[PDB]
Amino acid sequence: MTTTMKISIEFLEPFRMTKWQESTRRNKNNKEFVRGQAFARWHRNKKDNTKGRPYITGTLLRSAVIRSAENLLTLSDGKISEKTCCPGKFDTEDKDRLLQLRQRSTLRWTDKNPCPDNAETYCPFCELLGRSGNDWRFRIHFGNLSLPGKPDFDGPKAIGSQRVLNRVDFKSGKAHDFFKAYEVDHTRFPRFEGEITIDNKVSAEARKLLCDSLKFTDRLCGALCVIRFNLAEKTAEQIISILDDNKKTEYTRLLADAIRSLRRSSKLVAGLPKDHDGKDDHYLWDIGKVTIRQILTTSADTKELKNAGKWREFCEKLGEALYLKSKDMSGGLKITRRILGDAEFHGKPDRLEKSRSVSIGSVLKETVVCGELVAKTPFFFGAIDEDAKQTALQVLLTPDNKYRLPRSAVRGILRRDLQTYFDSPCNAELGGRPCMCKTCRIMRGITVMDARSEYNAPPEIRHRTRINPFTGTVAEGALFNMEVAPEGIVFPFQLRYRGSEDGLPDALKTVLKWWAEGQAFMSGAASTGKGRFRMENAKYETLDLSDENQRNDYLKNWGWRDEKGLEELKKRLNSGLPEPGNYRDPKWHEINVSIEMASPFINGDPIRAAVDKRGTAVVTFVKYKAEGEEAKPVCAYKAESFRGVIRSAVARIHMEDGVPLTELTHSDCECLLCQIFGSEYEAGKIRFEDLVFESDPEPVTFDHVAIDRFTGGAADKKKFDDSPLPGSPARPLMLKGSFWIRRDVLEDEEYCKALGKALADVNNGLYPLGGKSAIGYGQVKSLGIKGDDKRISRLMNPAFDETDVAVPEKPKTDAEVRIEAEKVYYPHYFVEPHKKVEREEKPCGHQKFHEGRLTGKIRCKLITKTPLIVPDTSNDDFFRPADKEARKEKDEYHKSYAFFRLHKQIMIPGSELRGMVSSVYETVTNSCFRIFDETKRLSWRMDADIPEKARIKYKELLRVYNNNPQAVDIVPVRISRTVDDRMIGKRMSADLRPCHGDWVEDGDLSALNAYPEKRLLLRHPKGLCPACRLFGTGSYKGRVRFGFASLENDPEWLIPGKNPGDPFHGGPVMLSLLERPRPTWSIPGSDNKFKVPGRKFYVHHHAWKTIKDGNHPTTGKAIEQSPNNRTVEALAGGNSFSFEIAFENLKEWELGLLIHSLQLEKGLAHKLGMAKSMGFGSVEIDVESVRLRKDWKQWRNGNSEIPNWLGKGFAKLKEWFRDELDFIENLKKLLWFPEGDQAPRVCYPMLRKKDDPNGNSGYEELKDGEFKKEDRQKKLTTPWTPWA
Amino acid sequence: NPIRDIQDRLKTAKFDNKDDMMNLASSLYKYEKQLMDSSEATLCQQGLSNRPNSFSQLSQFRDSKFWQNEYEACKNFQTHKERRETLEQIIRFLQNGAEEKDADDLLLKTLARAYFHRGLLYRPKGFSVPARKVEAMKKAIAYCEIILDKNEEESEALRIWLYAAMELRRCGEEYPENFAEKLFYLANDGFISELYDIRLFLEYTEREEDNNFLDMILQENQDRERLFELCLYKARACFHLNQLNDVRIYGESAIDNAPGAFADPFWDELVEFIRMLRNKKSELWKEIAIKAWDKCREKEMKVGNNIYLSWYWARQRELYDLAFMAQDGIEKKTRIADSLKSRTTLRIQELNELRKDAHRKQNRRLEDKLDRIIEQENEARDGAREEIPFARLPQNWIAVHFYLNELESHEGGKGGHALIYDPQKAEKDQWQDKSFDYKELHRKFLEWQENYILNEEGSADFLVTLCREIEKAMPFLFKSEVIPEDRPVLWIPHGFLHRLPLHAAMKSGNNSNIEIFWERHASRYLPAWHLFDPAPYSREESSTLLKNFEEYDFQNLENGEIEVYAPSSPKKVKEAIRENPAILLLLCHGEADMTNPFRSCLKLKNKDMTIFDLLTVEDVRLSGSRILLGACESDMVPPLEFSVDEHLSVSGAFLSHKAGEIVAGLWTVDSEKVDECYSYLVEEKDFLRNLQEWQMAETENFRSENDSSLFYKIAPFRIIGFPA
RNA sequence: UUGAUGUCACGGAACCUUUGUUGUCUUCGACAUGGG
Ligand SMILES: [Zn+2]
Ligand SMILES: [Zn+2]
Ligand SMILES: [Zn+2]
Ligand SMILES: [Zn+2]
Repeated sequence: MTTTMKISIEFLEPFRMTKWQESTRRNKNNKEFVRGQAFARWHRNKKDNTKGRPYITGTLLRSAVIRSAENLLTLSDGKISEKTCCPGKFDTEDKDRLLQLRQRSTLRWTDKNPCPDNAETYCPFCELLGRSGNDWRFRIHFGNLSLPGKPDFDGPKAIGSQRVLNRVDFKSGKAHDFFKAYEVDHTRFPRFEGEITIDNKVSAEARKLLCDSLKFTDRLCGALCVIRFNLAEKTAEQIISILDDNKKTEYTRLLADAIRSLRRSSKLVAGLPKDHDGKDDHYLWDIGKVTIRQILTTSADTKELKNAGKWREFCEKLGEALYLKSKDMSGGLKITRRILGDAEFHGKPDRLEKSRSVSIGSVLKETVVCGELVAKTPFFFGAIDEDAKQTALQVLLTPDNKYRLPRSAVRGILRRDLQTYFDSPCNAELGGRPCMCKTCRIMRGITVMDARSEYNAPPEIRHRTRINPFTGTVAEGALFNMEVAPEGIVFPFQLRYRGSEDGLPDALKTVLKWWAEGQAFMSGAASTGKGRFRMENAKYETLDLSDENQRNDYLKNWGWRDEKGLEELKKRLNSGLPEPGNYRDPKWHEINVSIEMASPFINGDPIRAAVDKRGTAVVTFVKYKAEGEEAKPVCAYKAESFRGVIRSAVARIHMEDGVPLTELTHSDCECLLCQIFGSEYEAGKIRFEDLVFESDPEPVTFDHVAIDRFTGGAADKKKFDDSPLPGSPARPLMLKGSFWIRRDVLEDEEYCKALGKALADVNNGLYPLGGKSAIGYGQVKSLGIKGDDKRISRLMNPAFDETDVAVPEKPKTDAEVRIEAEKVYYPHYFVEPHKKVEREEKPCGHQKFHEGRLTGKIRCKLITKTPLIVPDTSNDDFFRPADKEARKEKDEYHKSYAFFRLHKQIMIPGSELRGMVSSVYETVTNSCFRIFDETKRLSWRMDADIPEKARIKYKELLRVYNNNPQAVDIVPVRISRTVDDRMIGKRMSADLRPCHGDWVEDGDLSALNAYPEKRLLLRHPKGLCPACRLFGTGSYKGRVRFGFASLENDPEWLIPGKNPGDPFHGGPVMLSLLERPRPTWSIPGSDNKFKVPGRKFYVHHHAWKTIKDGNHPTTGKAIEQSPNNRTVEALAGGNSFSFEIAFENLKEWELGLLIHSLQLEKGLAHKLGMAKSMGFGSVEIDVESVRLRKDWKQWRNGNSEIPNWLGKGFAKLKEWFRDELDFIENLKKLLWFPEGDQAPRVCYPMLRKKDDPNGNSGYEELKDGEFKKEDRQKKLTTPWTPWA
Repeated sequence: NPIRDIQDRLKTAKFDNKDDMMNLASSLYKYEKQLMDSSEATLCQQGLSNRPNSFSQLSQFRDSKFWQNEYEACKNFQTHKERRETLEQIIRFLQNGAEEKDADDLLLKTLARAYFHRGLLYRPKGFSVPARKVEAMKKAIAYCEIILDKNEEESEALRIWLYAAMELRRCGEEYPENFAEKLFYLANDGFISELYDIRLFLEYTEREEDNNFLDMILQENQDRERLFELCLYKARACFHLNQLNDVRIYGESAIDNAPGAFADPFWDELVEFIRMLRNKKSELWKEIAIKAWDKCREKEMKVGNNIYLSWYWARQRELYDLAFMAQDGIEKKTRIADSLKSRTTLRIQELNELRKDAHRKQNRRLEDKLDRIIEQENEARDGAREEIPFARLPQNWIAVHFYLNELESHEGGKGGHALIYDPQKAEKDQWQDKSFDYKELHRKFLEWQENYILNEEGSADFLVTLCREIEKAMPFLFKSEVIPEDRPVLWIPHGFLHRLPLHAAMKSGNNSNIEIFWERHASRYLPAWHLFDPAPYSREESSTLLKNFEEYDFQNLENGEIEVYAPSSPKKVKEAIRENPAILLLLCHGEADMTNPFRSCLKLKNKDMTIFDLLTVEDVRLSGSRILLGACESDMVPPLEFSVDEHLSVSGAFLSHKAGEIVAGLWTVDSEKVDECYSYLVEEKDFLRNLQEWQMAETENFRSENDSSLFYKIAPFRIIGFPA
């Protein structure tokens, strides 16, 4: 007869479960089955279907109970209720019928032989083993444990999620194999229930030993335990159909990522950016004339998606759908994942292992440590879900979306840090008797708790790219993305150590001290700063389980494992960690970085630019910081980008047997980069965190516009605003942060030299930070380093200079112009180019500083010869009086601008100066027209005295009729428009068109937009002309950088200003109508002989005097306020600016013609800024010094070499054009500045003779003489030809 | 370069010819691949001429690759790193397409070869096979089975499938299913396409005795690059025909020409050939095993006169076991056993660690790490010391040589052997071969070792029990007919026997009369017989004590006629061994490195000193110096893993510098009795007798109550070396 | 839905490797219209 005991297990952590196996494979030869015996099992309800439920075997519970009983007997010296136990018996014949054999050593408490195998009076431990009693009858029986009520589920994936578990090589830092298990969350499935049944002859002492062993058992199935006695699918295909119908599926990827970004809040849908001028015509969201904007805003108002959890799920699914569609729009040439990431390896136990017995003794104590782990940087515990594929790298979350800090990762980093303390790796073999080394014995005592955050907002996405070292652009198809958890999250931390020494081992005291000091590097992606924690609020206590009174109190309370017990235990933990005896310094040093930038800064984020209300086309990266439940944004400079900059600075200046390190593949590689920065075969030894700005700056918008080289007007390019952080000489941006460097690197002088040289060149300003360095952003003024003990910064002393020779005098010009005071000239003329354009197929590569080529800086002063306008277009209502409060109703109004200022400092953007100098350099070298509206189609009025060709011409006619600003072959009306058969690109010589241009032939090139060789139809057969080689293209980074210009003196204004007490603001001048250029004037007709004339330049003259008097230049009547005029704040002549140009890998003839284009000659000047034709904008530039990089440590003065460079530039021009060099003298004759008594008028004609009180001809009369269609191009291409 | 090619394929191409179509398609593919790879070709900045015509023909082409990737990696005039890169590119370009709904055969067949060949190239990482390799072979099989499902006798897919299956067998996996069926189809295919196939027809012959193919194997032409393998295959074919004289001739010809690198599969196939002849109970295996052993003696000397290094090979131990069993002469058995001793075996991971340290010291042993040529020997697929006479032992001694034969043990026999040499007997009676079973002795050692690691002196009872197992396993140690009564014994152990106190073996006897071995004979130890090189002692008065051991004050050593340094640094250690002291005492801690013995180190005051550092010291003058060691010698040795493990330690480093004789402990020694013991030996510098006097003095205290705790303190000390 | 004299699986960090970069002057004068 028997009696029964009810049992239940309560799990405190996610427990592990093994895969189902067919009944034949459930045998000792199947490695996957044997390795899973310690886990929970899945019961298929019926063989051929996954429907089932989990369960735990009683055989597993018995094995744990026996292990507990051995431990309790050794503490009590083998006596239970003052009755004695023998060692037990653990060996059988016919070992082959056992599925598993004991690897571990059995404990001993006595030396006596065990009971005979056919006796009657067995001791209590032999009753628990079932040798007492020994169809089959059980003396104590353990049943299986099941979920209460035996519910069923359709499969394991309903219960839990399968997860990859690593094994990392200590020496390499890389994992070479892994295994998998299902993790089942305890909050969903806390309890399992079962029963134990006992025969009535079992002794009372055996019953006590059983109950104590159950209470002492603290783990099962890999978890700590206590034992007690649809819309997203519809919306996707809807959007896909809309995006296809409108023929804009090139944006599917961007839409997918931008919509997925809306997980953060439904309130973002109301804030999506609008078009310029503020209309709902944005190029993404207003596709569909319903718009995607309407589809999302109606999804947002839907009650089924008003719950934040359901909005998140909606966005995730819709993003996945759009992404899975988006791939088909491209060739799909490669799989992006890399090779054999599939090596599942299961440890094999050794059947042949030898039996052993060990004493351990009665001394046994348990130390509890409690605290928190606080994320000091973003962190990444990688867990990919194969059912989600939009993100390449994904982070581990609980089923209810709280962030998780796994048990498995905490153990893995303890074992790593213990091997670091002892400075001795383990060969971490699987199987066989336990490893007896000093680290493994500590880990065998340790216990840690799986933990989760309370914070549960969705992760951030960070995008990453790869740079093509030769071209300086992104590599083809290199974009990839990653999820990260925010910094500031707090996890509960609890560790327990059970062992024989008093308190913790000294190695563990030290490792916990490293964690408390802030060096708990715990997550993946460490090389880019992820996963650094500090252990905080630590408290500890030791329990003496050898004491019978404390042991029984420990058993009574289940060791205070559950939450009720734990709060009672935390009342009597001592504060602070114990100090170690043999303290050892940690393996990583913190190096502190300080960077100063006197220029704007941008580190772009395209997805944010799409979602953000601000609407500018490029915006800075911002990162979110968790504090409590809130997430707050911060502007930062990414760890990834900063790592990339420093890595390339080292790479470009080192070699591996004559090959630059930028040119290697770095696979199976052991070079200097791989030794420091790591490889795909080993971890790196330097870790970069994010840098952040102090004083909390705010973005500012800058607008830009491309200028057509023919017409001089805007080129209607795709809008390209940016929103950098503002910095200037009076208000530098201060970047601060740290990177961590391993101790064995600082101890190596060969690595300190490599880093020292690279950081020296960053400090020299050769490596700007972020984007748009071409126009003056990201200029580093200094880089400071602390914490190296001067082992790195000893190489970073400033290079200073070599010599103090002065710059030569610029030559006097030989240009001449015969002005006649009675005559009138035209405001602009065209330079007609030479027929030959010198092109090269393969430019200079960016991957190293080439020998025989120059790298350095030019410093310049700019001086105004004529009043200058450079407007601050951020506010076009500047001069409205304050008393006219808040007049704004979408009326239209007279616009008014201030001069450009940044932090209240008067400046000129570098984008202006680059374009101004580029235009002259393009002309001096006879380059192509870099900017040109080659797909424009001209038209003319008819004189009063079907093929798809006819359709495109007619629809051109229809639009020009509709969009006429002056309104009150197939033709709809008897006298009408004539539309050109050809694009305007066909009216220009094919060698003068842009090297990388638009498609201008017949047939739609969009047929090929999925295939990569399309780009070859758009490129010239012979390569890049000189200007595109120097200033660059969208496929090739340029070699010159232009900085902002700063005013030197206190301002001198054109008009004295409204407040006499303030010298820093000027008064308004009101301008005449600035109006569109007209190519129909200079290309007079449809005839093929009318080709494009040349490059427009505006002449120098003093009509600005008439305008400050308030009179119109042509007809001297007063200028009148209207919504078509502008008012502006203008600087006077005599103001002086300074600015700097950086250059890299130039030839001597390139630098010669660049200095020539800046400097020109005495008697010549440039045109800068607004209102050129009205006289404004004349400036002169003088070179102040040239400084050259010899190497990383030596810079030298280049002033003495300028005469040589100029000579070689002119020699190059003679080599190309062989004195057929007229286009230069025509240029210089338009750059000529009038001298002394000379005063050309200069102005446009009036529309009619009688409209002009001066009586000059006017256009209607001028077209009938001296500017007839046959003569007009010759007039306009001859500088200073008079029209009256 | 590539853009110009595309232009040519458009000047001359019409698509009613498939050669024009193919040559155009190839040019576009090679263009677009290196656009992804970011080569220098990305600086080619030009475009296509004749824009409207080029647009027309390209759009026609797209309105209307395995052929390329087949061609790459046919070139193999390049290193193993370069082979690895090209194979991986083939995989990551073709893996994307082979998973299509119905992929082409040549796409599948090319990718299968890339996975197979890439699998061969994986560098080992431990005692197990790398998991990446086994996965790669299973991937290769998977793609072949797509081709073989649609065509049951595609010869190339069949041969790739079989090649991968054989490698799985080499890795220790089981054969796949249908292995016999696929091998039968190969026997129906019926011809040797490459020499790499002949092993399949031999597998078929062995499984089915269908001898028809053996004539082809013998008839094959000899003008081949890897003839040593061909002779082994001819030898196997010639065995199945029962032509045993030519089996002998081909077998010896194969071994004589054998490759120098164990990574070549020849060495594994040779051992299986020997083991196959044995299990068929031929007599040829004995001769071939002995010849193979004689060839396997290939090694490196490190600095230090007596220390050697070798690369790891998994079946070397099996070959030496076979050669030992083949040889009948006891004197020649000893030379086989002696060949294993005092030699480290490292993997290509740790060989690189030594290469770095040699570089750090700017030492030309760095060039001896051309042994990493072994990495370029993985692929057969391409088809690419003085012997010390035993007569030098002085006649008043006895020498005992141990060998532990694991194969003979696991086959159930008595695999432990003690080869005893007596120099006084007639020339045919000098050698005895006494055999014993060490399984229970090994278990009792591991049982002591764990109790020692957890409790130190608490393990004394397990030590006492272990010392009785030495006698129970070796009763002949207490027989006068094997070890005559008075003569000193020289021990040359093997494996875990190095860890045992052989000099302290206990005979139980009558319950009142326990007897210990050191009461009968004096003892000395040598790691191996080839270290035997006697010399006189140093002719100096200097005695030096180097200490970094703050736990204790050696009041009897430090207050005497000694040059005492209480703290010490590696520079002082280096300096002292350049003065050739009469006696040198070194009392400090040390730590082991389980993975790489040479990186085990001594703990000096501010800087650790490795075994590598100690061996490589320049200008050392230490010949004939007597040396005594503290805890470092015991602590620089890891816990044992296998019965035949042997681990280098500081005692072996000093002996490489020709030190006279060395006193050290087998386990951690009590400082208070180090203080007494070493003082006595310093005062009376005849170590061999004075250590026995000390042990026989203390054994009187042991006999009073048989305290194991006292036996634990006096047993560990032993003498290593053999001076004149 | 376990099988019993033998389960160190708290025996195993999803780890390692990749600059959102590149190219663009916030510029500016000749018409409009259909008849007869
Ligand atoms: Zn019992
Ligand atoms: Zn270990
Ligand atoms: Zn490298
Ligand atoms: Zn160009």
